[PDB]
Amino acid sequence: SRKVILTCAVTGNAPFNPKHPSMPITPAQIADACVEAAKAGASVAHIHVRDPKTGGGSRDPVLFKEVVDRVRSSGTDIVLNLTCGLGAFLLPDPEDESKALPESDVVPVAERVKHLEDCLPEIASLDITTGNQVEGKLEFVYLNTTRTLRAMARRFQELGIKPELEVFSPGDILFGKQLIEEGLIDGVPLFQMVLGVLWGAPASTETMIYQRNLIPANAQWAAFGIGRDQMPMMAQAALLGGNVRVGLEDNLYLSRGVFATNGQLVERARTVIEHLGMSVATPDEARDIMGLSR
Amino acid sequence: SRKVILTCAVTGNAPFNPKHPSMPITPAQIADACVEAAKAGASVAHIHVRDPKTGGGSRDPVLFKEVVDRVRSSGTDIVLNLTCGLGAFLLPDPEDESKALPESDVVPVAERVKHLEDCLPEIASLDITTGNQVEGKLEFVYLNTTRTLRAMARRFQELGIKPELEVFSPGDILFGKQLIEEGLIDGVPLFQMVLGVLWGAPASTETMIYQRNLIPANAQWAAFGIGRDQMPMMAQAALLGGNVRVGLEDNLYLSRGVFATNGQLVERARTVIEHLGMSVATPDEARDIMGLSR
Amino acid sequence: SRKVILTCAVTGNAPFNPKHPSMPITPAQIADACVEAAKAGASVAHIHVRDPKTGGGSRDPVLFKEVVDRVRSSGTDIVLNLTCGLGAFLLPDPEDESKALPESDVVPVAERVKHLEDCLPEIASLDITTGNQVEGKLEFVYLNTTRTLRAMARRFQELGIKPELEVFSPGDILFGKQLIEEGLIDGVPLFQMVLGVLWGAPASTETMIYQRNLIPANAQWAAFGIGRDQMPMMAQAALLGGNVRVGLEDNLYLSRGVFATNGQLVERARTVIEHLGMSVATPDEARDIMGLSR
Amino acid sequence: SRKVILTCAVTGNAPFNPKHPSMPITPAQIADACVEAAKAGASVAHIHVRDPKTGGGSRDPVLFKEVVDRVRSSGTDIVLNLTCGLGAFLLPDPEDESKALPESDVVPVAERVKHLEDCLPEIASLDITTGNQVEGKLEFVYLNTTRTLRAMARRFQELGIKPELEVFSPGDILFGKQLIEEGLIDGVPLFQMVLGVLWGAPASTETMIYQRNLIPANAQWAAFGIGRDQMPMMAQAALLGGNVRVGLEDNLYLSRGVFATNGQLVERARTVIEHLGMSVATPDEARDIMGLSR
Ligand code: NI
Ligand code: NI
Ligand code: NI
Ligand code: NI
Repeated sequence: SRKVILTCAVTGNAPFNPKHPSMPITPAQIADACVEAAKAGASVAHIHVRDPKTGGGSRDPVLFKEVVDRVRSSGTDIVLNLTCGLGAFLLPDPEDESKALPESDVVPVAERVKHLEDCLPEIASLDITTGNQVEGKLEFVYLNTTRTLRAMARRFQELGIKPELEVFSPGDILFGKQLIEEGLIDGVPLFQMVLGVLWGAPASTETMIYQRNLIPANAQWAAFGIGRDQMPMMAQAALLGGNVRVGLEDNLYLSRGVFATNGQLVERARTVIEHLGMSVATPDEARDIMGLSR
Repeated sequence: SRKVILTCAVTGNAPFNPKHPSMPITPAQIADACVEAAKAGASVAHIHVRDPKTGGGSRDPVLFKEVVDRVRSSGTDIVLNLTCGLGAFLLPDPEDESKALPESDVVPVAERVKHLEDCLPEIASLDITTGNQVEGKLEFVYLNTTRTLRAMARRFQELGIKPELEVFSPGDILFGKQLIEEGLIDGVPLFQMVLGVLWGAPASTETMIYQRNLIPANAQWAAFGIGRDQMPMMAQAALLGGNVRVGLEDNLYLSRGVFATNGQLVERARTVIEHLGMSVATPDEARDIMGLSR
Repeated sequence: SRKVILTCAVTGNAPFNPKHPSMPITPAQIADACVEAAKAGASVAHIHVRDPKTGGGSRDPVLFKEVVDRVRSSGTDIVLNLTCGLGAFLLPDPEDESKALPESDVVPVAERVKHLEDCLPEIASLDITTGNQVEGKLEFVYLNTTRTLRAMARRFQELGIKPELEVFSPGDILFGKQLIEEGLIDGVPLFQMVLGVLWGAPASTETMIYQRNLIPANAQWAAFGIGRDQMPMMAQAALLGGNVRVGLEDNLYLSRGVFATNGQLVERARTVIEHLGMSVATPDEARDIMGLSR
Repeated sequence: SRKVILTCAVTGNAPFNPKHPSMPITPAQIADACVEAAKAGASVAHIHVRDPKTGGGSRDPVLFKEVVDRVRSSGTDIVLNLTCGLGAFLLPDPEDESKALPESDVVPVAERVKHLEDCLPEIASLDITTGNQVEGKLEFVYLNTTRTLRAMARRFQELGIKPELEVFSPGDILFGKQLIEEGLIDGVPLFQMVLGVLWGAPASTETMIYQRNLIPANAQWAAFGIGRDQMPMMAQAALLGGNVRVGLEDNLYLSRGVFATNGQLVERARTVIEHLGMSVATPDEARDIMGLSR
């Protein structure tokens, strides 16, 4: 019985759908969601913050600090994974694509890592890719130069934070391996396949097997899907020796037309994993697997 | 005996290595190389132009026109495939990555397609990707927004030119399929996998099989590799029902320490294809396969 | 939400382990187990009979008839799948392997199909293979000549019984396809991969994907595993578009050191399928999928 | 540049087609064919003998001895691989399949290995399978019990002969691995996939990749095909890190309607291997790769 690491991505930064009656928006709600996920058996909480007003995207370090302070004082333990995918948002000017439209948010390393400096989570997410992306109807470019990624990786090492290397393609996996080569990735490397995001690798078993075989043998890997692909990709990862992820960041629905809580999503995934003869890693078990000190 | 389409990529725009004693630099040399490839059995010639002085990169429409005029008046027929990968070259300013360094060459659609308007080749190459790339020691970003790609595709349709959709990932293949969906790709779609370029999909059999299975059934596909992977990837594509590509654009060497001509590379590939029980499409046969009018 | 056909293999003919306190031995117990499986949501019951005394192997048509009569009069409906793997049991004489030891049970078609004639189930299992096999510590040869298989297939057609073509290798799948070619397989063909039996194809995702791709597009397929592989292979089949099988024939344990009932195994599989966004076919739904008349 | 081991299977025991004007029939012709293959660059010769009259199947040890004596005294070196697939030929009596028809040739270990005792080749072929087989229009059963295979393996060890473990399925590969487990396979294990024989694994890239991944990492492996699949499977094996096989045993034709010599087949394969950037192992190089003493 392998112990499967389960991460709950509690809110994300995709647009708030106010028909969802319990979407975590405020830092208190987001912390509450981490605790709820923990109590349902989650190993790790993946955390974004939202504009506490509008439910819109935010990268305010003050908000991150409040979330971490709340979870840490909750009386419930869970490994914290803070998003660091922020500040890579490029909108080329159609009149001259050499130029970034003002709504772009492409910011330097020092600013990108400010929240990490303040909060010191065990893990932070790093999207090790540049590419054409889509969020809903919104088309943009994710701009993470290998130069910037190298600098980020180095900062994480310095801060004692383990990156979760988020990959959208085999090419991305190769670059992750290059980071490792270059001495920029400490201990047990962590890779996660983002599946079914446009214009990245699709959510299929074939994709998962192919990409898995490119990942270093000494690394831990995970894979996840979005919406209706969330549960299938979770089971498929478990079956292939990977770790897993669920949460409202990736899927709002328990079933067709029925909104989920984070806890419910965790409970469902846990049930599947157990029924398949495995179990879900406690936070401390996950730390041990990942070589994180207790 | 399937007829395999063989494209010879005669020069490219990678830096000129002057130890190579017959590198095609001038339009006359480049045309001569197309003819040499044709005579050796190539179906298609993939053409770049170089600064006739320096052997450096160029996208001068005047040079393209001279090459096409020369090949067309040579007395030898071959399908022409002009590069249109040009003008997507982004070098983010390290001091502010929202800004493009002056050495960047990111130009509008109308300028990108000028040479195509003048030369009217049967085929032109379109790199349907945005990503972190490497050429030698040089790291940069290829910036081809889906917006720009849609506009390009439309221009090709208008001009009666078939795009060769160059893909570096499964995600890229998905976007190609989206173009088809959107009515932006006429007739028989053409896909080609670029393998072993950093930070794209690697040159492996597994990569080729996986990506092939994402390509539409009604499409023609090719795959190629670079350097020592050129001949292996050619054979592997032939074996899997794909078309093939060789040439000095991709590999300078016939063998270890021995420089090749384009003709020699074509001859080698042709020999392999024939020995495997297949044959190399004549230009007219390739036109028929691709649904190009004669 | 695909409707997944779930077959419960209620007892089998592997040696009775009397530590299992509810193993179905008598025809009444075996019928009871079919009904229990149905009530838990099973689409189909796969039935063997046992020597009602000893719990040993049997192919007594009288026992088969009692089971079918009981299930059919139970007030609960389920599609019946009777084993017809019987009478192919060869034990070569070590002193002269051209000769069959007396303990062998290799019998003619007419005798093999007697129970089918009497019971007229909708489905019967046909092991379309000859090979070296292992049951526990017992090594033997399964002897099903293509000649015999052709004759069997023909008898099933005549009797209006759909064969479930049990396959242990890709070669076996090819022969199934040959049967179809030869007009010996009516309507929707049914294939099932037996995984992890020695010396057949192993229980891996890779095996399942590879073999699946050899199965005709118009066919229904299933895959199952033994013991600790039962639940993983069930989930993996569901994920890949196949149908599934559980039951005490294949696995005695709910968990480590804890014996299962057939109902419990069905319930577990059903829960997984539902959690993955699918559902389990009712008997009538399964009939419709398989093109069996109601 | 990997050194690829190339075996030439010079005649086999498939029915003599007398339209082939140079088919090796007599021991002198068969030896001559081994020498011809060697001179063209073959590493190994795979040898059967034929009834010197009729060109029909034979396992006469006297004939084997003459062939080996001739090759060894030829002045040309090549590794010898004698068939030991003989004596496993079962034709079940249709009137009672428990009984072997008189035309069957199922013989004991001691007789099966007589030629090996006399000739002491470096290698001998062992078909580690029982199954339904087809040769032309002839359907039969290959009967090699795991008991017999274990005894054979042991005899080879005693005689200092390396078995080439011939596999038709993944199940067969598993049993090969069991032999290794049991201490019945010395040094470097040798596996070869027989592809496209009915009713075994087909000649596809997918088959080769799948089966390759089941083979132990420390083992040498080969794969071959029949007829029109001979050259494709050779190239595909070379590309995947396997060794290769050609010869008149497997294919009579150089091209459509044109008969080949063994030398021509070797020359063609060698040319392909070299063009792909590899080379063909000399006999001594092949010995070194296989851990055979010189
Ligand atoms: Ni996130
Ligand atoms: Ni180019
Ligand atoms: Ni059964
Ligand atoms: Ni042979």
